[PDB]
Amino acid sequence: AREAALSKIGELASEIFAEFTEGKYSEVVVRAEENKVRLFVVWEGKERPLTFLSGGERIALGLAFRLAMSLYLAGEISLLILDEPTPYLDEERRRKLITIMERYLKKIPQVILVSHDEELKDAADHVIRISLENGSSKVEVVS
Amino acid sequence: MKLERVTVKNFRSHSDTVVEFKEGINLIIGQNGSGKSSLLDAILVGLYWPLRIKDIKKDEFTKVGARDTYIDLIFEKDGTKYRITRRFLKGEIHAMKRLVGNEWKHVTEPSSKAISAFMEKLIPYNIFLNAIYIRQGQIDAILES
Repeated sequence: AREAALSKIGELASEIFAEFTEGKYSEVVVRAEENKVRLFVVWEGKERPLTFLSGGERIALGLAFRLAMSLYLAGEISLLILDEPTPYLDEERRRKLITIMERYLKKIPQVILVSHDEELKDAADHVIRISLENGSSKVEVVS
Repeated sequence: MKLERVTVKNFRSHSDTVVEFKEGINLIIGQNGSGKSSLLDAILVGLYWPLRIKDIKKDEFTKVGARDTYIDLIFEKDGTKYRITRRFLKGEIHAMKRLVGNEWKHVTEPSSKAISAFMEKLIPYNIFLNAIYIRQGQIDAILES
């Protein structure tokens, strides 16, 4: 039954990761290394270690697996909240996130993305800025 | 599930914060220290109290700055609009209501225990953390090899 679960989560993650990578990776393989979920990717018919992924591909894989888990556990994705999905000022991950925001996240009913990155504004539908002013958080609805 | 509005008063750097969420991608930008992080903790308290989130229960040593910590959250799930309001007296007050007609009506006894039991049935905490909310570092954790 365990293997049945693993194969299913892998199938769901494979479709999303393939979309996020424009078909570069055909599959995400999910295994349980002594009850500790491990991921591998398939490229040109071979399973490869995650060290072969670029920084943008790593964020795409992590996001694909999370989205796969939402479908697996809840059967759909109505709301997605992400807190600082990329490391501070990581450029490569920024670009991939923007592409994912434009092509996939915009189709989810509601997404709440919390980030330090000003460059993500154009890819969002609504922008709210929160800043510490005179010791208190201040909300500015930008759009 | 869809969030509509969160109001946070006297929780960490939030003196009087109101955030209205809409359809689509809602980007909340700010630099560490801004209060963007604690805004998410306040939503978690709103839905899932009691849970271990610091700075919610505080002691008072002076009347200066003395104010209740207040979190009000309006959200929707499967066509019904809900509102959970929590107040922490520096004693606690908790109410969860659903909009019926033009009136907010209690879905259960206004107590932490009753509301926590109802939420575990409406949208369990594990579904929220494992399917809806991707906390900081979770993408990294998933790629551990």
